[PDB]
Order: sequence, then C-alpha cells, then structure tokens
Amino acid sequence: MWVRGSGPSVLSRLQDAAVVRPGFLSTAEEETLSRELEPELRRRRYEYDHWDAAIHGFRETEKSRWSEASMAIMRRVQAAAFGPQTLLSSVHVLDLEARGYIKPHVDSIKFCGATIAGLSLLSPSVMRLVHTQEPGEWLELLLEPGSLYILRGSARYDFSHEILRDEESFFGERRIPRGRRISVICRSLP
Ligand SMILES: O=C(O)CCC(=O)C(=O)O
Ligand SMILES: [Mn+2]
Ligand SMILES: [Mn+2]
Ligand SMILES: [Mn+2]
Repeated sequence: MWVRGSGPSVLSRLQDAAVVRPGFLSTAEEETLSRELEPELRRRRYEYDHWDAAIHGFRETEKSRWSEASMAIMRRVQAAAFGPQTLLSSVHVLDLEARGYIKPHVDSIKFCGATIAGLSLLSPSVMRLVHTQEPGEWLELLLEPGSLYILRGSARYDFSHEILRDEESFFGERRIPRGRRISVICRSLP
C-alpha cells in the first residue's frame, strides 16, 4: 500500500489522477542520478526560510543539460507520465534537509501545465493531498526512494500537496523517518 484515502470516494475519483509507481528507478538509475546532481547541489547554500514560502529547509537548481544516462531516465518519465504534452525547458531538482518539508500548495497554474511527475531519491517521505475546499477530503502517498509519483487533473488542480515534516511524518499510523531528500520534478507547460 502506497496510497491511503480519507474514504473510497476520493480514492475512486483520483485512482488515475494521483499515481505512484514504487520501483520506477533501478538502484543503478538512482545512483546515476545521485552522482550527477550531488556536486551541482553541494555548491549551493540551503536557502533562508520564509514563513510565507511553501518550501522550507531547501536548496534547488533548474537542470536542462543531462548526461546520456540521466537523459534516458527523463525520457522514461516523459514516456510514462506525459501524453502525446510538452515539457518545460528545464527540470526542477529539489534538495530538502532532514528538517526540511513542504507546506500545502497548488503548483502555479500560470507556469505549470496539467501534469506534475516527480522522482524521489535517498529517503522515504509522505505527500499528503488535501482538497482545497474540503479539508476532510485527502489522500496520503508513500514515496520511497526510486519512486515516481504522477499528479494530474483533479490531483493537480483541486488538491494541495505537501511533503510532511519529520515530526508530522506518518503514513497512516506508521512512522516514516525523514532524512535528506533529493527530488527531480518534471512539469508540463500550460
Ligand atoms: O519533491 C516533490 O515532489 C515536491 C515538489 C513541489 O511540490 C514543488 O516544488 O512545488
Ligand atoms: Mn532558489
Ligand atoms: Mn508543488
Ligand atoms: Mn490502523
């Protein structure tokens, strides 16, 4: 079980809209990614936090030039997550510290398209999707290293997403300890 719903209603409506594929990436693929990004990210300071920022305890980069092994993975993501849809010119790499987390938010409708897909690296975390009008409507998705999640349609427009902080990091009743986490985010264009 990598998904948990607030009821079978939200589960029915989002079965093809909020998708997780654990084991999308192989060990080699995970490491290929770690090797390439680590020195690029390590050149940056974890940013000053802002109460009014969705993301906390983070540093990031936008990557558009890839080695051939990495390019192969992006295409696999592209093939699995996007229809006949155009991708943004760059890919978002997010690096969260163990004490870092992401607050509830909908990814900007001006600059993001209908599909968001993301790979998680290094450490397990929990993405919770809560309905923007109804706090009672939610899903939790368990994101282990090497997993690809896809959020599209209703899961991308009508729900918020967030990556729970360590103290609040529960998949159901199970504790998911938070460590440092690298994520690689592909977004469709408007
Ligand atoms: O790491 C992730 O998958 C979350 C990325 C995200 O929500 C964002 O940067 O808007
Ligand atoms: Mn920045
Ligand atoms: Mn987001
Ligand atoms: Mn129980």
